[PDB]
Amino acid sequence: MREVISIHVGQAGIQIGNACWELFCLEHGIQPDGQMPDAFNTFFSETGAGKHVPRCVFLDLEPTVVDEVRTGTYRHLFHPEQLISGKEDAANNFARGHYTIGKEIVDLSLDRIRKLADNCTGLQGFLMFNAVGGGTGSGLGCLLLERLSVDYGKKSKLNFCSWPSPQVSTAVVEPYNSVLSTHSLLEHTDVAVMLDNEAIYDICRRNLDIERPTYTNLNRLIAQVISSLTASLRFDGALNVDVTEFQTNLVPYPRIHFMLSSYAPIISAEKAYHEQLSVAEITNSAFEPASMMAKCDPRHGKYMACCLMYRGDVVPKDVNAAVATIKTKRTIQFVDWCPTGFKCGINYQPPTVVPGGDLAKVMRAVCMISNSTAIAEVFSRMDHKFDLMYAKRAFVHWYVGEGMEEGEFSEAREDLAALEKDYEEVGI
Amino acid sequence: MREVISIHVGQAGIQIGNACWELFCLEHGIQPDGQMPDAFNTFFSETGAGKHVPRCVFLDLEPTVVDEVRTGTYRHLFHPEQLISGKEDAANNFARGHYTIGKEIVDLSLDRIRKLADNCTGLQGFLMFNAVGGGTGSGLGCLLLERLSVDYGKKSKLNFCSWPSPQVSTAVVEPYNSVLSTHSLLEHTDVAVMLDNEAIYDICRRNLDIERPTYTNLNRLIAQVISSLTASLRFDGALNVDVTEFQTNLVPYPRIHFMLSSYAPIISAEKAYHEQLSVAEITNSAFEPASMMAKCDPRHGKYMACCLMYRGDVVPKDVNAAVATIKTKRTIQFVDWCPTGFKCGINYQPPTVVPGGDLAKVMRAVCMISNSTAIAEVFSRMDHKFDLMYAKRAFVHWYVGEGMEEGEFSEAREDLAALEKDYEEVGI
Amino acid sequence: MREIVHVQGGQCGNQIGAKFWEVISDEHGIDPTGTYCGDSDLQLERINVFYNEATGGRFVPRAILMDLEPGTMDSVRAGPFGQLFRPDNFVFGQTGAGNNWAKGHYTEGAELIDSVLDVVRKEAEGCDCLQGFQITHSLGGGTGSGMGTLLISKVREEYPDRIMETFSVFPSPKVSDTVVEPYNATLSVHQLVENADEVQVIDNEALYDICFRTLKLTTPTYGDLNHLVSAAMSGVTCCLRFPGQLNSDLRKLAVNLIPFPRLHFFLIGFAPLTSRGSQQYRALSVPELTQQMFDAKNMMCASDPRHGRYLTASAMFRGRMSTKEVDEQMLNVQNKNSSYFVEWIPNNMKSSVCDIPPKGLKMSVTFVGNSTAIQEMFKRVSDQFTAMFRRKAFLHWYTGEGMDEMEFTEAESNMNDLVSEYQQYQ
Amino acid sequence: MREIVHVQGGQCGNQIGAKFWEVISDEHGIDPTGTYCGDSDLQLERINVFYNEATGGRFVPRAILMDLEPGTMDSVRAGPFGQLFRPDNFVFGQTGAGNNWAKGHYTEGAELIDSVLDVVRKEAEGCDCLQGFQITHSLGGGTGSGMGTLLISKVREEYPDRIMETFSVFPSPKVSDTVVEPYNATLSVHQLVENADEVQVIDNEALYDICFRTLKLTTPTYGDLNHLVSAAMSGVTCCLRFPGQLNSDLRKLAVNLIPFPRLHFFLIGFAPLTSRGSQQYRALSVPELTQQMFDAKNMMCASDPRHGRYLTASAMFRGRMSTKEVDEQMLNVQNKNSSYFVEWIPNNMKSSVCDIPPKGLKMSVTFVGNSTAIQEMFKRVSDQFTAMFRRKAFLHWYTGEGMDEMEFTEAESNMNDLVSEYQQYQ
Amino acid sequence: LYALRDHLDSKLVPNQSTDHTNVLS
Ligand SMILES: Nc1nc2c(ncn2[C@@H]2O[C@H](COP(=O)(O)OP(=O)(O)OP(=O)(O)O)[C@@H](O)[C@H]2O)c(=O)[nH]1
Ligand SMILES: Nc1nc2c(ncn2[C@@H]2O[C@H](COP(=O)(O)OP(=O)(O)OP(=O)(O)O)[C@@H](O)[C@H]2O)c(=O)[nH]1
Ligand SMILES: Nc1nc2c(ncn2[C@@H]2O[C@H](COP(=O)(O)OP(=O)(O)O)[C@@H](O)[C@H]2O)c(=O)[nH]1
Ligand SMILES: Nc1nc2c(ncn2[C@@H]2O[C@H](COP(=O)(O)OP(=O)(O)O)[C@@H](O)[C@H]2O)c(=O)[nH]1
Ligand SMILES: [Mg+2]
Ligand SMILES: [Mg+2]
Repeated sequence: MREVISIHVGQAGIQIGNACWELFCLEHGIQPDGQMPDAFNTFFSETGAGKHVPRCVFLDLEPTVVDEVRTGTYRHLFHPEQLISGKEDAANNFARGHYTIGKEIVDLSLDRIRKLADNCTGLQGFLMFNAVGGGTGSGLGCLLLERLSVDYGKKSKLNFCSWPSPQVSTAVVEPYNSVLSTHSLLEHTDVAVMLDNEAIYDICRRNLDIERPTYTNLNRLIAQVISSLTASLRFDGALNVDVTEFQTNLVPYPRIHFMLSSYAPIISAEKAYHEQLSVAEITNSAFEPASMMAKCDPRHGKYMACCLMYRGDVVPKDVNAAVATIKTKRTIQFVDWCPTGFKCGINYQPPTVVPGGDLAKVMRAVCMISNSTAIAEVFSRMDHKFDLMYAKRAFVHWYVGEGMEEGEFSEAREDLAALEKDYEEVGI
Repeated sequence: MREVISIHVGQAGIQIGNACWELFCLEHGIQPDGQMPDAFNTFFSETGAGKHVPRCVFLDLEPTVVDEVRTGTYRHLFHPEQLISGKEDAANNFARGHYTIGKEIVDLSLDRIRKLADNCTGLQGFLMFNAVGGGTGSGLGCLLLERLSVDYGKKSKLNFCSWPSPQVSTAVVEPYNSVLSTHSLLEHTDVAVMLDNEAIYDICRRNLDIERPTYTNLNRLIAQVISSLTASLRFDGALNVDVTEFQTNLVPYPRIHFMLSSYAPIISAEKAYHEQLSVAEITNSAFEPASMMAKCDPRHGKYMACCLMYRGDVVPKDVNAAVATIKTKRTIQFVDWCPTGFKCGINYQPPTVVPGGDLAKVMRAVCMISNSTAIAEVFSRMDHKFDLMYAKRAFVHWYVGEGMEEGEFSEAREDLAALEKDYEEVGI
Repeated sequence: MREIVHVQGGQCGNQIGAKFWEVISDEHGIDPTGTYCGDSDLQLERINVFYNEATGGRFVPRAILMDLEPGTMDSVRAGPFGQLFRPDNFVFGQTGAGNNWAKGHYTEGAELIDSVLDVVRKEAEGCDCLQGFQITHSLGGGTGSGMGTLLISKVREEYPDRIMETFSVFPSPKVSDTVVEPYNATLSVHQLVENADEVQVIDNEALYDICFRTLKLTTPTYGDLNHLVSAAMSGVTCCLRFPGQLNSDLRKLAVNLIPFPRLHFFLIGFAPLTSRGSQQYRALSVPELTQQMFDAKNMMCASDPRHGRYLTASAMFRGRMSTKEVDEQMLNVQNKNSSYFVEWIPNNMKSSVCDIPPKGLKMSVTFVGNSTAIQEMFKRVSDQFTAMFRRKAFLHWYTGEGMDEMEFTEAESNMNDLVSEYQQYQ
Repeated sequence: MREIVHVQGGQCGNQIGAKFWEVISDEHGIDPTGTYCGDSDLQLERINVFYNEATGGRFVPRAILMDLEPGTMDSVRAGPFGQLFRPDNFVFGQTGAGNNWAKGHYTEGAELIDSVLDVVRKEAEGCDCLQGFQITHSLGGGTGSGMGTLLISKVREEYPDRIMETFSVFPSPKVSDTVVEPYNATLSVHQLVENADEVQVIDNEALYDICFRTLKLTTPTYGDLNHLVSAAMSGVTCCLRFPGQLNSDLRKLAVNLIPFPRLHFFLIGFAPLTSRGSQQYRALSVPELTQQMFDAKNMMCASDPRHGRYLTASAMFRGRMSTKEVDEQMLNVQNKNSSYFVEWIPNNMKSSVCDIPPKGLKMSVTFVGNSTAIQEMFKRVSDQFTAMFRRKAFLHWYTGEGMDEMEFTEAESNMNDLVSEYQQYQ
Repeated sequence: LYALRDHLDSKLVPNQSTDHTNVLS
């Protein structure tokens, strides 16, 4: 009667997937076989005799990431029929992940999620998980989103996409993939969150005093954000902010639905010994201009509407005190046509930490999702990264060679330019 | 509640704070882990179930001492982000510490003292321990006063400066650093005292009767005089005055904020045996011209304002009797425009003794801060040493090519010289 | 006899009214299992005002839990005194009005308004002659301010002559959640002024001022926060359920507090309120209680009384106390604060005495005041409103559900007219 | 009845009320736990003068202990008998005005003054008609001399017709702490001379002078100096609460000691003050105690009265006495010491015998003498001011925070006309 | 259901629920 269907498409979509489900499994107390030794009904079903199957679907046209979890440790945790392994990769092509080999796999995906949707009536939304800088994570995610808009047109879609970073790239045609994707992403996503990779990297530096890890805590840090956002659905709370209100509470216009995110505290055992973690400073560190997961300096950006989920032993009274000091301090500018812009949702359950992980046990934590006009500078350096690649038609030869028509890139550039001028007229 | 934050610029400043914080650990009875087995709230915050962390920041550019604090026994006493270290030395350059290799570390230390200050309301001020002749202690010292004064414009500052000493200097270019430091020290600090090294060296040579101590033996004396100065903020006393009263009782003009200091008694185990340390005895000894901590004879000067802190089993009558006998004495000369030049604060809790140090257990003690016109010759010899060095460009070429133009040297000349004319016009 | 039917709506309302039944049941002597203990006829002679006999010897409250989020009454069931309500008075919600006045009033405002009106009639005509309708709700929430307001419309159009009142909380001046506050408040205040006999105003952080200064509390809770609003909620009707030297009625208050039919907003206070440092050395006497109704720090509403004049004030005393220095204590506070009272009404203050003190105490009073201090809150939500219309934001997801631009404009033509008739009377 | 509302300002004021309330509570037979013991009618016959009933049988002092630093009344509360006061009457400052007149009076203390004004009229208006206000403070520090006379200034306007009883502790000549002594003292005394009906001058080393020379105290602390003045407050207000052969009150002193309104500064002696070596050797009668009263060695003002003429004199006799010898024993001191009295007032006297003494003693006296001996104290705080002021001493804080050069010049004009008037009457 | 946000710091009467100096004698 109350659930959310999660879709994880793309190579980074699977890796952010199994980090989220390893966190949710130990959070619910359920096991990698499915059974414990009514909060589970928002992310899992019943598999008959007391077992539980996740409400997920994994999608990737290239098989070595799908069979990796089919052979790994969560073999019989997942139902083995939504682990939709394809045949061959899209190879950093939006065009190949949307036109050539997508049509033979979205028939299997929409038929599976049709059965996933009808297991309970009262579905709340979708959890898209993809990387937009690549080919099959962006292309097949866009193809699957378009079918979701025309079939389930009244349901929210919560996109969690890994937007490419200003420096850390590890591809070439990210300006070609991200500019082409974000037009059809704009009118088909109800609510979306940006995640630039190197923003997690620098907060791993200053907050976690680790020099260089691998992708495993790239994904565990994000998975704690997903856990805290949907903990209002899952666990009982003092003031619950569900998805069906969070969609309609932060989004001021039908087109500005791209938001940043931050999480505090992300603190190791090095310095959990040294400072108290109370709301009067966790909110300050969450609003600290180098702590978000997008690397979008909001000092020249301009805040519009913010969402805070306090999880743990949190009273609303020191929440009100801590948000009042945010309002009174000058370094955070809220827009002149929105004086109050704040959410205070309270959950009783403190956040859980993965065993053997780099996080530390904290009493309380705030999850931030905020809409700001700062994000115009994120998409404007995509404009500068793309306009001189397209200036004399680099890499377009095989984008059109599969059967795509020249000139749709330029009207997509009209859509990005329409998005930049929209962000300017919002802040003015 | 109320708190005061210490900042430690320079190797000399951090080693002064090293004996300071081990002394405060004894005073409040906390172990070097911070956990006790509410008078400590002005120096220590809270952490977890019983830990306390000092409100101090250890700021150098050299890592050989800051990392050595982290490696040593007092590791987890300090929060690891409060000890900020740089990359390479200023190397006795006011140019390096203020312009070139300072810009990457002032912004980091400003963040740490920001997060250390907003934890509670009721701050009195800052206690900056620094030297003068060193490149880091003058360079980062200048920029830290420049940034803290413009945003914390109503909060007091306590620049405890280790000024260069007359006979020994153990540096070559240190008269250059001293005149440049006072170019910006006058307009940015609220209370500053001079603690010359060989004045303290003379103190421990004929009071301790030890002839080859080390740096730690002097830093214990500076720790004792800071602890006796701020004991009113911590322990209850019959007559208690603290940082606000210093800023309004000892600096009658806005530009005279240079004071001396002394202590009484400074006695060893054998010298505690053979006298009772009466209040009148420890006031005459503190007022001895050889007992001052700046090689600054008040015999050929006039006292301007005076302040004494009696600590221990002091009674309010003989504080008046010792002051009365000082008034009757002709050797101590006052100033004509201040008939009532005496301030004091009495406290009950006696100064503790470090087990294995060099002090002795005393029933009572006297701290001293006294403003007088006797610092005129202290800075007039810094004038004379700077004259024959700045005749024909001694070491000027590496200050002028590495960050400042030629002319800041001349500007520092009339800034210190106008302090000499200020000292002359007050007495006459 | 005469029975008040209680409607309880919103997440804020279902926690406020839960503490209301937690404080009325234990002062009337009813255990959470439904039985009685207390061996007093005063607690039993009028128990039908709020309860109903279940032919099992237990009393089931005449309360209607109603909400579109299914977790709020889930916590009511799990909480203490959570086995009093009949499950048949419960009406649930699954789609959820998500902090949204528009979808809580029309879209899911239809399939539940037929059922919550079914449950209210067979709790209404099942008695002999009902009396009134108390409604606890919020003007800051979506389903507490939209879905409960459609219930206000449907109750009156069936029952046009019975009294009814709303103990409604309001959006916050200083620290505000549920960012469409003026949208939810002002689209509801039109229906409050034309379709409600009394509306009593509660501010959340004005209650924070109660626990900070007059209570010396470090970290209180919603249990206490709803407890000090349920003390005055008890006090407005305890004189109905109990005898007294000068008894009183909700309609007794109504006739001689509301001057003119469109202004009926009230300023609710409660006395005494003590700390550990305010209970031992404090005299509990009526001249000591006189200053606590007329204390801005002892006020549950943000409106500062010193920035206005009381049109008509009233007090509901309880306890073993003489009725006269009710009234010369109300006379000298009128004479010293003559400039704090309106001049063209002689003897503004109303007095009434109930002969049952609050349980565990010796004396209390519940203050109700029609005052021209209330325009402070009515103008800050007014110009917080006007900043959300000169650039059209946050309401396109109202127009998508039917709430087009027409009704928003006269929602302000009646709101500034409401405060203009307020200020033209001073 | 007649009631005194007590206000304590500064660290000196809170400590001097942390000894006066003890010596007046055991005079009333009150435990630290507020319960009476002593089975006497006379102690409870006037207890409403300094206490208020708490509807529990326990009596709370009508005091307001107040300054800008929390360490002063935390030590009062932790100390014995300091629990009797309300935390409601305690008002807290956290930043503190440190030895500063200007920011005590204008910037910092005015932030706190609107809340301590609330608690002073609650103790004032709570009775039918007050006798007066008793404010004890010192003229040396910042919060007790700067904002201490701010509340002296403002209670003049709302309550003009009632008496203004003040104790002030003036700066010490030879050994003075708190370096800015005359800037605090002279800038306070002008507000203290047109807003206070009578002021009593207490000096610190004159309290010491009684300790070393007449009490023979080897170890006097602040508590030993505090008893000497606490006996002075107890005697001057004894006849309000306790009967006698001849009544006396605060206005009784005022109309007989002030002939001209600009001069109301009083000397205080207290008798008997015995060194305990000779306590068992000293006879206790009126003709031996009157010359202990009229004595320079028993003066808690450090002015020799032999350097001036008594303008008017009075004596609050106390104890089981003979009320003939109440008055020819001061007839003797007038017709022998003829030069020590003014000439154009014949019969300079007022005896005021009060029947009940302090406990144990059969005789006691507080002495109020309006004399030109205080000329030496006003001149001495004048030239200590002007020697500093001629060279701009310690002043840039005072000017920078809401004052200017002009205000200090009339501070010395109404300081200097006090000396000029006393030479007119010399 | 972990009713900590309703955890009473008050009692049946309204109020609330239950949570040096060297004196110079
Ligand atoms: N969050 C997260 N992002 C990743 C990870 N690995 C790669 N990325 C980002 O994803 C972008 C490219 O997408 P891919 O990870 O290759 O996945 P894809 O979009 O489906 O492309 P394919 O390799 O064809 O499957 C790169 O630019 C990386 O920045 C990861 O482990 N976690
Ligand atoms: N009293 C005292 N003085 C010290 C101590 N250490 C160094 N000094 C003084 O400092 C001077 C040497 O310069 P430093 O202060 O060490 O230089 P710095 O502040 O570290 O600046 P850099 O050397 O560039 O890093 C000497 O003349 C000493 O008198 C100390 O531990 N105690
Ligand atoms: N006094 C009180 N106020 C509450 C309570 N719960 C929520 N609120 C207030 O109501 C506002 C949110 O309303 P909400 O509960 O979401 O209404 P809903 O949309 O009907 O669920 C917040 O600003 C809170 O200040 C409560 O239990 N007591
Ligand atoms: N009688 C008395 N005088 C005191 C006491 N403490 C300090 N003094 C005197 O008052 C002066 C300090 O005044 P202070 O209490 O600090 O004034 P404040 O700063 O305004 O509170 C000193 O010069 C002392 O001589 C005390 O406990 N009793
Ligand atoms: Mg891949
Ligand atoms: Mg160095």
